[PDB]
Amino acid sequence: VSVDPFYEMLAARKKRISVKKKQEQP
Repeated sequence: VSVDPFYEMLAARKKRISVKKKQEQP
């Protein structure tokens, strides 16, 4: 549960989530 906010706040942490987030759906 402590890792959720970590990778959430950290940009360098977001591995597959970072690129996925940039993928804005229609």
